[PDB]
This record gives sequence, C-alpha cells and structure tokens, in this order.
Amino acid sequence: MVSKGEELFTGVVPILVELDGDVNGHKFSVSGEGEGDATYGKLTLKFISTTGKLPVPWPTLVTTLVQCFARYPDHMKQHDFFKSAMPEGYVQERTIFFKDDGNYKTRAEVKFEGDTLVNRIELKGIDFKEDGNILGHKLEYNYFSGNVYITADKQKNGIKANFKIRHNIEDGGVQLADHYQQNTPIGDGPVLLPDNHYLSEQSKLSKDPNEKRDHMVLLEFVTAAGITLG
Repeated sequence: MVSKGEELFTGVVPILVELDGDVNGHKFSVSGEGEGDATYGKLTLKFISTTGKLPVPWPTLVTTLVQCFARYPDHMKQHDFFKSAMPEGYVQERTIFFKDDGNYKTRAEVKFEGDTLVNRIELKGIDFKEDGNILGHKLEYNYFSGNVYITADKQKNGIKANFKIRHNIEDGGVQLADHYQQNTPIGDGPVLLPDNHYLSEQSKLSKDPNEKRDHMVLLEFVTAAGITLG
C-alpha cells in the first residue's frame, strides 16, 4: 500500500467522537461511537447529547462530527492525504456560515488513540438568530448529500476545501451552509498531498426508538472520485 496510515484502514475500525459546543452561549456536549470501513466508505455511528436537548439541529452538526474513512479508488490511492497523516492524525478547522444566520467555527483533532479513530472537536457558534432556522429547530431530520472539492495547501503541508451544504427547512425552503475547511498533519512524517479531487458524502439520519436522550443515528457513505482512470 502507498502509505503506512492506509494500512490502518483495511478492515473495520472503531470510532469515538467527542464534541464540546457553545452556540450563542448555549453550551452542549455530544458523544459518539461506532465504526467505519474505508473499504466501502461506510460509517455507522450513534451520537448522544450529554447536556440535554441540543440548542441546534443535529443535521447542522453532521459535517463537524472523519474523511480518513473515504473509499479511494485504486488509481487514486496516492491522493489520500487523510489516511497518510495517520496514526498521528490531522487538525481539521472549519468556519460554517449559515446564510442569513450565524456561523460555527470548529477545530478538531482526528487521530488514532490506541486501536480507535478519535475525532475530538471544539465548536463555537456566534451571531445566530433566536427565531432562525438553527436556534428555532426548523430543519428537517432525514437525509442530505454533499460533494467536497479537496485541493492541496502546499504551504501548510495539508489540504483545503470550500463547499455548500443545503439543509431542507421543515414544511418548505432551504437553509444554506457555506463550509470553509483546512486540514494539517499533527505529525512530522511525510504525507500525501493530492491533486484536486472530490469526496462525495451521503448522510442518513434516524432515531433509536429506545433512546430517551437527544440523539442521532447516522449512516454515512464517503467516496473519493474526480480523477480519470488513464
């Protein structure tokens, strides 16, 4: 295989996610657990609030809550920055602008802690409207897709991207979320810096009928594409 980190993803890998959030001064914490299988680009995760009802909609947190699980085609293996940075990991920083509303700023570390891939996130949101689609809980809870154009950031020995997410509004309309992203390796070892390409993501949100805590069951598929086979 073309990176050492890639070798860590040949089978099913347990995942832990920890998020500490503050949106308009409303503090919340989310814990997630499950597993990923980069052979298929497939994640199965369950997330719970440990702080009571969340002050923002679950769908708005999906992109924040492990692109190292992407399925890269054989002819694209040299473009997988995310696995190359493992096991020491990478920092993932975003600003997410909700059109006509506030923004989230996120900083995460994605790394192996023992046998488990861990995503540990800090999220700060500001300038949200109390009657808006986010603080007002006006967004549909079901399914959405996204397509992320990954480009190298040579100066930072990492990658960057900007992309738009469209969240349906319950009973009609669309809330746009404009994402800006930068990732850099935590370790000193060589990484793969990619040619431009896409990660395609599909998110299916559901509920555990026996979970009384505010929660999200997530089935995620993540696939790389965008480079032609010779």
